[PDB]
Amino acid sequence: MLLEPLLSGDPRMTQLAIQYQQYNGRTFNIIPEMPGSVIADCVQLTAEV
Amino acid sequence: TQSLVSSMRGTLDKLKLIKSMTPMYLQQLAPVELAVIAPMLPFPPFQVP
Repeated sequence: MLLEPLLSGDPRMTQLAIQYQQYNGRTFNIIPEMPGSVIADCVQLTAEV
Repeated sequence: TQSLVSSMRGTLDKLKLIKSMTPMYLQQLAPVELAVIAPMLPFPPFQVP
């Protein structure tokens, strides 16, 4: 499996994050920074040509 | 005898965020279809407010 967890939903608005909550109501969030991808950049380069 | 809060909440979230397009169909296309076939019926519509 690869990307199957993400295709079980609308892929037009995708994001990734995680959180957990305490009993008193406080929450903590983690939003990972999206790194670059060489394949997507190369695809866009082909589009310009 | 066992805690089911985590599993109960997970199931409810999946139903809330399902990729069903019936609600958008009923709101946009279904009224148009009903309006088109209405003047052609042998028994014309009879409604109360």
